[PDB]
Amino acid sequence: SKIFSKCELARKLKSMGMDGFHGYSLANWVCMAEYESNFNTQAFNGRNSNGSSDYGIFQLNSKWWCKSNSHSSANACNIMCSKFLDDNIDDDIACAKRVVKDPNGMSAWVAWVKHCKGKDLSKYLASCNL
Ligand SMILES: [Ca+2]
Repeated sequence: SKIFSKCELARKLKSMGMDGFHGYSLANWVCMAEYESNFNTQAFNGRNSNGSSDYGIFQLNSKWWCKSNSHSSANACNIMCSKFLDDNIDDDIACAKRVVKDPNGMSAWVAWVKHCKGKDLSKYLASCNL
């Protein structure tokens, strides 16, 4: 039952070199996690806009990013989706890095687009000790 708090997730992704990863700040990555999953490592959504399922803290779809069975999968991260439901987000970060490499950047995550892209996040982590 791993559920993160903003500042905890931040210190975490800040130690995985995410701050500025692909030109994206640390606040953006977190902001993304807050609205995609509410910082829940076990968050699940089985009726995505597509039709598959979104897994974990970053809600990685199973049609493009991880492998399952319900349907085929490019499984571009070469890892089973269930891994994204366990409490060590070490392997979810590695796959979220692959995602931002695609043409649409962090817009791959609709929630980040809805409540993060157009917002002023200069103080989003101000209360955090990093
Ligand atoms: Ca994991």
